[PDB]
Amino acid sequence: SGFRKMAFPSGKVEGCMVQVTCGTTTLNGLWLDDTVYCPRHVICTAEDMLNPNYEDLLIRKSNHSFLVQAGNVQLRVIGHSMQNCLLRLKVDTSNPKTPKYKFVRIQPGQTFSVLACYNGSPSGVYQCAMRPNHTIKGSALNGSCGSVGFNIDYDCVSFCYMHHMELPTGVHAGTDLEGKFYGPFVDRQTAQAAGTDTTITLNVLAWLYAAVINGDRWFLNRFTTTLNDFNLVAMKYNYEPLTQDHVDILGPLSAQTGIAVLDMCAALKELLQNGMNGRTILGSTILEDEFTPFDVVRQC
Amino acid sequence: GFRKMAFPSGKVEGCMVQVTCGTTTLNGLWLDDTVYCPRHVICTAEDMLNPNYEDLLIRKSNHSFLVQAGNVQLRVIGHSMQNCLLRLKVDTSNPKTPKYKFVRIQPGQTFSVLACYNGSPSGVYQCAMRPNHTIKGSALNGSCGSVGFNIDYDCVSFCYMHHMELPTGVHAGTDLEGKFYGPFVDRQTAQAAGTDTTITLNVLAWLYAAVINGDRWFLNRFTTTLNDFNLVAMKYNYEPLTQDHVDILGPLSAQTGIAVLDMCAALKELLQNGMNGRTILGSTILEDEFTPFDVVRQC
Repeated sequence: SGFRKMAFPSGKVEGCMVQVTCGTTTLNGLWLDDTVYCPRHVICTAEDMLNPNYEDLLIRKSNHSFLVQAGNVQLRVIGHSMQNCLLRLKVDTSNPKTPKYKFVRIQPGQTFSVLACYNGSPSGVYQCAMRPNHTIKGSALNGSCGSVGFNIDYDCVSFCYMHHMELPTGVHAGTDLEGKFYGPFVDRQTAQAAGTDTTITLNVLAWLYAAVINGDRWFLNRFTTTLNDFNLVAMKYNYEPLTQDHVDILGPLSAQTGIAVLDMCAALKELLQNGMNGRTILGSTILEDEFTPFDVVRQC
Repeated sequence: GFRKMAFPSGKVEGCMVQVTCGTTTLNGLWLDDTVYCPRHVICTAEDMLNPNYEDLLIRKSNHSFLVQAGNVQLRVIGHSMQNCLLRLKVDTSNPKTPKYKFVRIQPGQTFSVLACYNGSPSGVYQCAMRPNHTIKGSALNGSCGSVGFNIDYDCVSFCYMHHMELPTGVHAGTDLEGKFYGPFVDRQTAQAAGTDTTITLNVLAWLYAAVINGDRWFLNRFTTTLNDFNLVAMKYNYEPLTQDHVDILGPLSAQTGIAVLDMCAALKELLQNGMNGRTILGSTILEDEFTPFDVVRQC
């Protein structure tokens, strides 16, 4: 493609990955300073996940009930507390590879990088968006419990995600770095359904501007639509409503190109009605919605 | 699986430097005491029309190149030229040098690229070497000197460095030896590129990936020959499937329980009739940037 969906360089996070073992269960952990962050469902067995009373089970454990390991180096755990759906493990050694960090809660439609980690060891990095239905798309390895989502601003890593659950159909449900879930999910193996997932209009529009800056112009027209007219057609083709709050955000990209939001909205309208019809936008034959206006400006 | 993910770039990030010569500044690969970069930095905008690298380099001293790692600027104490690359010896061995190898990959194979803007690592993505020996992208999707690599345990296998942006929007590069992929040359001119076919081998691997993940609505009871398949493939711009290709998918074929040639008859139908608006692994369009090796790695 002419526009690559780029993850952040995973270096500053690679050095923060460990494995957390409790009984037979083993998953990834985030080692920052003298604390290891991991999903709380680690203390549960395959049987315990059916209906887990965590406080009831966690009390049956002690510091030594936890195998934390950074590569070959073994970490002595000297305390444990529970914060929502996270396990907070206090360790005897502080992490010398700790980057300048922050904990954030991203909005649906916002993007980040996920470092998929296989039993403490990192395996790969990809870029994604928090879908409107509060889920992350994925597979067997895409989200291995404890694998984290992050943005890197200059030298500051802002952790926003942690994989916790895999839904029925390769859909991943997780938590922020406070243990608070994203959307209406819970950490227990029962029947969980995803909501009506929609296409993030704001990001698609940004991508069309990204398109324009790279010379691609064939989709642009003379017609000019109203905001209300657009939302009608948007909802028809399963697109997220465009709010007035959204058009303010496209301002910078609009200025950059001299193409008003609504005029670009009359272009998207025709693209929804008619499609590419043999043609391409930035190498793609489909309309990408995983590029936030921030990502575009940053990468252009 | 679903996501086209790249290898973690931590080991590679610490190998990136910038190299300034004259008015140009690009990305460079710092391994041990050497630095590798596109030899064309020494050229001006005009020089690139008909460059003479021998003549241009001869009146360049060691001072002409300015190499800095993050902030700490390296002193360049020697400059040779290997093919289309610049080999600048610096006064220091990279303290962050990983176990590494140089390799030259076949067209249709995959690797991670670390895009960089003047030494600073920007982003990371996964891509495949197109059959016409190119890589698609924008301006920042691989600013020159950016490196392509794979990771096998302790070792980093470097395979690509960006050199040229072509008219069409595609990119040409070399192996970390200095030899271009395809019929491309490091001078600013028109460049006849080969037809960009669809990687049959990769589409098939990706269809096996779907089966493994419980996505099998595109299977049929129909059959085909390798010969009958390619006449449909050639028509829809898919490059011919070879016996060699059929052998590589053997392991996947066992595992999945579906024979290679049947999976071709499964593909044959999807190429002819479209997808009816359905999804294979959440995708509406067939993917071809996943090798058989990639599929097995991510399961």
